[PDB]
Amino acid sequence: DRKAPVRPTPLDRVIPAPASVDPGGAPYRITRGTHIRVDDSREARRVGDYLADLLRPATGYRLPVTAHGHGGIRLRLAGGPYGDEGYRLDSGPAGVTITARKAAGLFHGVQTLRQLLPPAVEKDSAQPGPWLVAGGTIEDTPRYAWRSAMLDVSRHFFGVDEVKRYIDRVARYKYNKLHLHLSDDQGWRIAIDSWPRLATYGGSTEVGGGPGGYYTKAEYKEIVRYAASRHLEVVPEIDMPGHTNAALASYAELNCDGVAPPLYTGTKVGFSSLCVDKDVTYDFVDDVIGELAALTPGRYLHIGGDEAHSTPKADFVAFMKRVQPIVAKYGKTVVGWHQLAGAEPVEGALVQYWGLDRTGDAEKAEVAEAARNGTGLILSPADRTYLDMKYTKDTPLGLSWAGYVEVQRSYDWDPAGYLPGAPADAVRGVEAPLWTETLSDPDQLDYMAFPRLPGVAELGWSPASTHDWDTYKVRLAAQAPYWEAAGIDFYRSPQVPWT
Ligand SMILES: CC(=O)N[C@H]1NC[C@H](CO)[C@H](O)[C@@H]1O
Ligand SMILES: [Cl-]
Ligand SMILES: [Cl-]
Ligand SMILES: [Cl-]
Repeated sequence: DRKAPVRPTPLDRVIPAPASVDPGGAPYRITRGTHIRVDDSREARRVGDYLADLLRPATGYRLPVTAHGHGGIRLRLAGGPYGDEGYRLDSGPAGVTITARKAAGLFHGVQTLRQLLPPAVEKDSAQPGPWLVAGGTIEDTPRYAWRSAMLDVSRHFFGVDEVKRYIDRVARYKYNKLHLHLSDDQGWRIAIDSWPRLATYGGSTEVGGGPGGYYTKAEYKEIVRYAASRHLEVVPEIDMPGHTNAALASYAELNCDGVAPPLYTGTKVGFSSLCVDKDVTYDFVDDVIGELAALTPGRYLHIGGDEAHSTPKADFVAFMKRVQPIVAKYGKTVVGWHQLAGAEPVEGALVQYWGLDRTGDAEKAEVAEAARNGTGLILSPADRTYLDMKYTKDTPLGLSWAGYVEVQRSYDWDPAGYLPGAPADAVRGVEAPLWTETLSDPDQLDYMAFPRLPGVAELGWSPASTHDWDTYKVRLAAQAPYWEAAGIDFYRSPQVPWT
């Protein structure tokens, strides 16, 4: 009875692990006449409609969303110790009630509810159920405010619908930020009016050659809107001064020798660089950041800064000193890979650490020092949360430069005491980046993202006290029937006792 269990799954069997789980009493059972009661507000009805849409296919039930009556499933906004993202979920014969201070909290409560329901809930056709929800109370709040997932649409382009699909994959685990790597050596993916060739030429191909693609301003706005409806703040990234071949290939003038390099379709990194000693370089950067900021309602703008190996150290520092202010000029908070820690991060900046266990102490120290100086830290170790990294030497996709990363390694660590000497209060959260040098279709993205994706979400959300591999692997194993029913391919790691 893997697909439709006789009894409801345990109230605590969800990922991320909730801050507090108090099981008790009889469960709730959704029946054909169940109504979804919401507050008389746009934001409330929005979450209600979202929930109804998730349940209607598998249940076949009408599930009307109303602001009147005493519905079996109630979403209510009220005061409480749940912050901007927390919630309380009560379940019993009298119904299921999700209470929160804001819509994001109700939304997160819904993500928990879909895991309490049986795997059959993932089907597209009416199923017998039973639609049971374990009885008891869950009180849940997040540990970190920065819980993100990154998708690389530069190495291989993924259209709006494919990005929406990935957004739905991450929404399941309460991630709240979506980092989009919009430009790199193999492609420029956002239309810039002031420099039309970036998209038309720079986005004309991708890794492996052939058609590439890019988002028009309208398409980008739609991705941001969809992400927002899934409570994901979009953090766009235009990498500089390295990983800029797509731009360089589009405009000869940006190159130090005034010659446009060919479009790049390989899989190497570190060979490209904007010309730091040219004035046009800064006009270009200002134009791009300005246009991108205009399309970004979110608070952050990622300028990259990684692997600028063709940029002399002194030029890299000079470049970052000149460009960081441009982000603030357009009203945003700058974010950069941790290499920025070596180029005097501006006040309010955040750096994304992608180092490894083996990283030299001097490098770790530079980042820890930035943290001491007030720079926020986003942790995404390449040998921990890089979803493109192979599980073992036999993984058919992905890379291996950072060694192998099985499920336990990806999960078994504590963000608070990870980077030696770094103040715990400087850690803003975590991120799970999915690079696409080796991935060209949605199914391949799933195979590399799952089952490690839920684990990184837990590190960002759950209390340190709930962290434990032996018990976590059981909660992860329980996801198998849900993913199978949902058509989500995943690596069946031998470290996990799959249900
Ligand atoms: C910050 C960063 O990660 N830069 C590069 N490092 C290796 C990756 C592959 O695992 C991608 O090539 C990525 O663009
Ligand atoms: Cl999904
Ligand atoms: Cl090459
Ligand atoms: Cl390389």
